[PDB]
Amino acid sequence: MNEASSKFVDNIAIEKLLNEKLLRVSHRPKNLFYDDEKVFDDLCKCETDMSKVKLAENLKRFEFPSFLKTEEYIENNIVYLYYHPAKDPVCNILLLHGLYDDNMLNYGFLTRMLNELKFNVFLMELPFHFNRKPAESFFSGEYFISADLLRARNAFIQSIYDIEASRNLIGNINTLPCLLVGFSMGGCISFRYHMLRDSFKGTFLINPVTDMLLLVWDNPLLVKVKKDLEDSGVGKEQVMDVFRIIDPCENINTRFNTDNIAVVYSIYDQIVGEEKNAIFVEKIKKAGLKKILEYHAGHLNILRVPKLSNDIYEFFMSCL
Repeated sequence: MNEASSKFVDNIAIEKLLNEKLLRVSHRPKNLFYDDEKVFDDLCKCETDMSKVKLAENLKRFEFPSFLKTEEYIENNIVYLYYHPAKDPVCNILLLHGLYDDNMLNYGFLTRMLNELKFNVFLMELPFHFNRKPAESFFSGEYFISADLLRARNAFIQSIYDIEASRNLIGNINTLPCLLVGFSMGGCISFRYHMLRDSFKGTFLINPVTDMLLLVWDNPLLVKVKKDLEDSGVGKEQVMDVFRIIDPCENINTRFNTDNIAVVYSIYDQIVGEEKNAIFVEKIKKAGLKKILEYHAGHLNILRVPKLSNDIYEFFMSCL
């Protein structure tokens, strides 16, 4: 892709998101009490109850209970999972989208191309997004990252339990192997799930978010979330702390498989930027990841890039 073109896509999407959405709402931090001690000890144990699954159809959608209820936000306690089956499939992909996404159709080029390479694609809705959005929320994803930091922290945690649920579900549909694929924030989430659980053949991150500690302080989409917090007397250190347990790099010294995880980043990426990527890259090398691919794209336009499907296929087929 072209440089200036890629930069333009990213920048007008930032501006639209800020102006139509993120600058029009406001949120309070509330109770910053949390215990990190046992946060994923359940995770291996959880099992999707097949009696409580539903399948809704023109286009196919599994619905099932999220293992983590949020009683306040009733619409979010169901996970939705869009089934895009391949003809003669070799593998399942579980595909997670980015933050504040509100348009499933942006993933169709990828979904299709992967479907041609003989992948089933399951696309999971992230907590507080799409049909998981609470009716009082102004837009898809608002409640996921807002100055309600405990809610943000719990939404990230929930996503991880939802991957598990989705995985367990998928295991009952067929016995094919599974890949976890995460775009942007879905990438950061998938990274964390990978460290916690060896339930996928491998994991492929696509222009992931690189650091949840600093995300709110530096990411330009989050400029008013930071302000909300600064006016509430919440400082940098508190924010970093609340996200420590959910951040991949912060926990990167744990015991996990570093051979079956591939990462793509994009050199024109305006959302993440080149500095955060260079830091992310250095830290993931120091931990022993190898499959790292530079793309000549920005953050969003990469979803329309043909090569992406092919690298995911190479990765499925590679030495792990």
